[PDB]
Amino acid sequence: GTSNRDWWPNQLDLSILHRHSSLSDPMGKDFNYAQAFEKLDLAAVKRDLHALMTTSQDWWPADFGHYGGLFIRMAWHSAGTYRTADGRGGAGEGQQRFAPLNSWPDNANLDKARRLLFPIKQKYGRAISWADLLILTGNVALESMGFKTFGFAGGRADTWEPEDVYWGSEKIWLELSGGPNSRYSGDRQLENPLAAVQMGLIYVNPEGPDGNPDPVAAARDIRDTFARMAMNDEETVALIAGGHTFGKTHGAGPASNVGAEPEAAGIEAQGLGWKSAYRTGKGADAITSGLEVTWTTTPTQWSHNFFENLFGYEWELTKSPAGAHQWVAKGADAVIPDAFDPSKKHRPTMLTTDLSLRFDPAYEKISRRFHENPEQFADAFARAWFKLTHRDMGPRARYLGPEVPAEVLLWQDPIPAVDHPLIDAADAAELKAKVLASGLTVSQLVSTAWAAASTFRGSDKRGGANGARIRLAPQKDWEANQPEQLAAVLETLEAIRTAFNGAQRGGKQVSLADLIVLAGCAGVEQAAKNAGHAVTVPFAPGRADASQEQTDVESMAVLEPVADGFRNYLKGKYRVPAEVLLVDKAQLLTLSAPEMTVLLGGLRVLGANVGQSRHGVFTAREQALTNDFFVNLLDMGTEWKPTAADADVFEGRDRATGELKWTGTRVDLVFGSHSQLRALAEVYGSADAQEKFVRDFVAVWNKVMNLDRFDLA
Amino acid sequence: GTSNRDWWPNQLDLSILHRHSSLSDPMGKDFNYAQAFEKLDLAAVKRDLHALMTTSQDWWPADFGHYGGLFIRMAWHSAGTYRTADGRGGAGEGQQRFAPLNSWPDNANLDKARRLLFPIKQKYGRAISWADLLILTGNVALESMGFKTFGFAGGRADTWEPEDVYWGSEKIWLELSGGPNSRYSGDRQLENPLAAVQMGLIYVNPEGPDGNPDPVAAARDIRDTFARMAMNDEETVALIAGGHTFGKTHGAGPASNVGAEPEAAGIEAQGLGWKSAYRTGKGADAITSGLEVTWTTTPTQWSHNFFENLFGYEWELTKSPAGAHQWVAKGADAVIPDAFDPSKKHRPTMLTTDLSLRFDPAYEKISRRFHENPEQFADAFARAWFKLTHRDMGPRARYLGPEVPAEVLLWQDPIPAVDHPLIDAADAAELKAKVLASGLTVSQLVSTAWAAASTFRGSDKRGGANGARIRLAPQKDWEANQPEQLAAVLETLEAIRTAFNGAQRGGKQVSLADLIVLAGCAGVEQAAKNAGHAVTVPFAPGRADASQEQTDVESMAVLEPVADGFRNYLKGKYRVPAEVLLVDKAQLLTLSAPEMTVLLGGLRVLGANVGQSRHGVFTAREQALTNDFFVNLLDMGTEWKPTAADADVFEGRDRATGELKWTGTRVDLVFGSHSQLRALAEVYGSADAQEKFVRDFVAVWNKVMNLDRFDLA
Ligand code: HEM
Ligand code: HEM
Ligand code: NA
Ligand code: NA
Repeated sequence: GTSNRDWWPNQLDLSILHRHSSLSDPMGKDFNYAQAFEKLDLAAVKRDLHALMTTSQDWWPADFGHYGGLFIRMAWHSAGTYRTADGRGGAGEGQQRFAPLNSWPDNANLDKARRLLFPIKQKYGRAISWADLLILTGNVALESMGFKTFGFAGGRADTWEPEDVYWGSEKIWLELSGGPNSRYSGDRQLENPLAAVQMGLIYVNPEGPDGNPDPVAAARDIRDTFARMAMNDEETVALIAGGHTFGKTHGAGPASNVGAEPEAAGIEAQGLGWKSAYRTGKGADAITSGLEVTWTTTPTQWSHNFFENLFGYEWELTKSPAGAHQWVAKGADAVIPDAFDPSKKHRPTMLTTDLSLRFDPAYEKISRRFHENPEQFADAFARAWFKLTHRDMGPRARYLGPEVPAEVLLWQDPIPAVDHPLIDAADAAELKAKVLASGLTVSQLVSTAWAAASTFRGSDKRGGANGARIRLAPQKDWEANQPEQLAAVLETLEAIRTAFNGAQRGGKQVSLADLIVLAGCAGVEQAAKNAGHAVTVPFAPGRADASQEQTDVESMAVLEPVADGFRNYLKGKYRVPAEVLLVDKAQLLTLSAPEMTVLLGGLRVLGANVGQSRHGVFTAREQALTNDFFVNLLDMGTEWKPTAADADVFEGRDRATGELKWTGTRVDLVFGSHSQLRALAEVYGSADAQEKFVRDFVAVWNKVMNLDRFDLA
Repeated sequence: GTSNRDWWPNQLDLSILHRHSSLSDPMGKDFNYAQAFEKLDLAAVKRDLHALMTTSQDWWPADFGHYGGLFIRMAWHSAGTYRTADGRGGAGEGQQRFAPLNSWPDNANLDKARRLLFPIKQKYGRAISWADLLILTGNVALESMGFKTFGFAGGRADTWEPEDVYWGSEKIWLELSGGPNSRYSGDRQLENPLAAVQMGLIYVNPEGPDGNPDPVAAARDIRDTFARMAMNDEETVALIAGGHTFGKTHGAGPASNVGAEPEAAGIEAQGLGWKSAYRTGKGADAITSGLEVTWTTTPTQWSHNFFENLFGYEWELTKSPAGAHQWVAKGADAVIPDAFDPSKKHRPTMLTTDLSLRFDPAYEKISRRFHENPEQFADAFARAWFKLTHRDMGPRARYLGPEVPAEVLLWQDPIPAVDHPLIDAADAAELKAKVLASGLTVSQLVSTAWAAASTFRGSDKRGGANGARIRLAPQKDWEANQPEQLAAVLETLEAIRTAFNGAQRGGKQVSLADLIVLAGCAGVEQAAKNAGHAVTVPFAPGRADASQEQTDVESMAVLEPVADGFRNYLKGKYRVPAEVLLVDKAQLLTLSAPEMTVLLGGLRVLGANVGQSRHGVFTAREQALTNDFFVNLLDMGTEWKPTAADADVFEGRDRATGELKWTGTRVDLVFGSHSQLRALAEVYGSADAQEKFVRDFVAVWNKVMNLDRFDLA
């Protein structure tokens, strides 16, 4: 059947904003996963997992009699999709069980790993999410094999449909770079927001870049892709060597024996895929990646044998039985055990990317340190494994259960505890009036609270107004935040704060994070008052202020808005049209299309634009909260054309006289062009809509102000 | 960006079931359009529409100074997409304002028509939907030009995204027949459920079939497409001649002058399209279809001139200025007015399809009668226009406002009014006990109520259990309904009913329609008891019994389920896979994916399959309401394979011994294969889910039993 996407493949896609409806969710609307998990007997789940590790099923026999390696790979691929550029991917939604990730070639045979866990999932039911279970199973694998983990937090609620993620534009799985849809340009520059080298890989190609078995060149791709997943050199070497202490790869025969991936398989396969025609199709005959490497002499026990082998042999380029490039130890004895036959042993083997840890000069230094000091290795791996598996979970207030590590880590963007009474409703009213009497304008108040709260992204639950990080580096100097104006507003608010807190007894005080949001609330109330409407904007205290020393400046860079349609801002010239970037930002904000539309229309007439641009400011009563944006955009008396100077700026002229009335960008005019957005604009631009517009605007403002408030969850 | 659809283009699409969520809807979840409409000053709206008719706008000047013909076309296109095969399309959701219909070639320049209406839409706001407005505007056009309409009902709630409809498989707009995705096969057989001859047409090609200007062959296409929109010969001739009493076509220059359709136009076009480079682009220079025909000597006044011209001249084949085939009256004088120049007149002209009304022998007779008896023409057209514009609105209980016609019409599937006391809860308990004491089984009770209720479709709100039409022709003889079993159940229920009604005082009685539903309820209650659960099923009385003479047998044929996955039924071999048909049916039933899943699982264990088929009956306790379907489907101890006899039937055998345990169809096994469906099955097949399964099943059972209960709305 031909679809709208077929006919108009470049039109903007609003359905990304309408996922995750209560319709698609089988749980009740009252289901609260955290409440279910907090009653789970986590110790009993772990005992069942521990038993499973050595309880081989004949339809996918356990290598060495132990599933630990397979489950550690499963948990590392679950977390491994994560990109710091947008926070999308990672383990936090259990997305490995849905398309497309369930069928990526790098996830081959993890369908078998997830199937092994269904009996446990079935026993415990809604009290443990798939998303938590995947991670927990990798921790229990590690523990079962003698490795002491750093801890574990539950709280990843399950999802029920695939996430909308840009994974690249290639139309061929595993396409080598340089094709018509190349994700590389320039001197091997990977396009943002991607974090893998080929479509359907986790990070890099285990043979080498585009299959070229050079460990030095492979190291460049390892470093780049791992940096794009928020991991530095130490963390990288710890993770790779740590993982490859366990288990083996599977390449016993030619890959042409392996059938359809799960989404393409027949119905009788009941959710599994890569059925193999080679010998038994499993166990000793398994084919997953096509490589056939076993790294250590004890694949089912933690050791420091990865580095002993890496450094204690010289390495020779060879081929697996599937034809893939891999390496074998020169002159070595057969000291590695076979996975099924106790009478067979094998020579040490390595992947090209393993040898990167010895041949790249910066990795070599760390690998050597870890080789000489395996206690340092164990500690770095444990910390990195925790970070890997929790990086998308958001603030530590979301972490559940009895194994949460107490140590506060800088990557968590930590918020200090609140240890004093909070302001009440009367205090909030007094502080709003003080803010308004200071002479700060609606535009200043709204702009500053917008800037603070709108760093949030639901993809990894980073950002938001909690922390008052807007006053710190690097946020205070981001161009979108209008540094000189921001500094003047923050100075006035800090004076208000000092005076209020100095007057209290009993230790009550207000944080600057709370006052920034409260001040934005006073601005919106004042704009409504300027329009003739008395409203109260809701406000919930309890935010705290983080220090510079608790803020990783380099990690914060990815939260910089380089495109923020809500402030009609674009930092420079992109390939993707600005309206597509607006929709992307609304998705990260967790907004629907109606929420996006109301919010943008109001912000324009409040004076939220960066630099006080007139683009889209379709009103003659700026700083009054009215539906004027919609009424004027919809006025057929105005004709619009692109300017000669700039095809992305439009002039609106009176159709009859030619007089200039307005200017706008693509982000403004999309609301009058897109057939779904225009239909929303019509509702708010109708003669009966002023009350509705104000109410809906206040509701979406308060939603944005509270996005990171998992302390009130 | 590559999407799951790109990778796996034949996968099933569940997002059709989660459309129309409260997320995409700008109105609050409590908004009730019926209540808004009932307060609308409909008389004021009509006055504004009357004024608009002759208020010409310079950007799309009114032909003959009067927009009436353009608006009649606009309303007839809004209604004209309707297909009786599935009830999809029609005017009832205002879908002409969204993709793809806003940009269909046959809808060219109706974007102008809808834009002219925005000021009225703006003024009245939420109190009149677009969908009602398009139809009311067509009514007012007719009345303004001297034609008295049969009536009008409001109540068509607006929708906020495109409907998921199969419009065909062609990838080229307007593709002629016989291509790689031909909608025709055999002797000009149109594929169900399509009701138009080419992609992006309303019904037929105005030049003739595939552009061949043969009026006799065109008549065959007219008759077939109109029948597939629920219109017979009389209604068809009345509609065509009636419409073509007004206005004109537009084909002033070559079609190569017309630019992009609205969904392809640039952002500056602000929602309009088909911008023309021919002369002024508009008015006298307009190009819409490419034809240039004006039918009558008074295009802005109702007249009997259509048939005078059709019969009073002989016709010669000619070309419009765009090169399209049309007809001109041989030897006629220049009697037709020009739309813009008072000094110009034109000869009478006709479309091929107009000439069909004279040259097809069965139409000719009707046309002549209308020519000779113009009052019969006026009456037929009035009634057909009402039917055209209301055929998708459902039961008369949904009709709102002060212009609703009192006359009850056969195509409304009318239900008699209830004029007696209804049964109360004590009566309901006594009747359930009687049903259970009669010896009717769970399987019999559930199957019969399912058969009665599940004819409903939300596309045109036809069908459902109200009316007890399951006892009448043709429902009582449908193969899916198991005619011999149905007859035995109905005979026992009618004897129960006769005995209850014969014992009452006052006028209290129970309809058979209510008793069928009630008896189904007692079945479900008994099945829960068989499983150890104490469950009360909600029941609402008030259904009435329709007569045979109130049940048009030919119109009822389209509700026949030829595929019903809920009863594992397929009437024959189709090209579309059965699991796609299941999803299609769930959409017509208004079900979400979780509802479809829970419903199907329960029906299988209750014995609702046609012919007592064992396929999907994954339980050892049939007629007990348990989650066994899910627990057994998910058991990895069973391996599944297609049979040699039949690739659509699957055997599930013990993995270790090979012993046969179950058989299933595609509909059954999709729940274990599709990655989304399997995620829902896992919830219900978990150890903690039995009570949830029961309660969710009772909820969705009750939902289906009430689909058509617009008397309680
Ligand atoms: C440069 C990064 C990496 C590359 C290129 C890579 C490559 C691979 C490949 C090709 C396999 C074989 C799949 C199969 O044929 O069964 C695999 C196995 C595995 N990897 Fe990695 N890997 C990477 C990093 C990691 C990380 C970070 C960890 C975990 C901390 C991990 C843990 C494992 C384990 C445990 C296995 C064994 C699976 C089994 O026993 O079934 N690897 N690796
Ligand atoms: C065989 C069925 C029909 C065919 C092929 C058809 C074809 C068309 C065509 C090609 C146009 C010209 C579009 C343009 O260039 O502006 C048109 C105009 C129109 N049709 Fe039809 N028609 C059909 C039935 C109907 C019916 C059922 C109605 C209404 C009851 C209707 C009412 C009109 C009106 C009022 C116009 C004039 C528009 C104007 O004045 O702007 N027609 N028809
Ligand atoms: Na994420
Ligand atoms: Na419909």
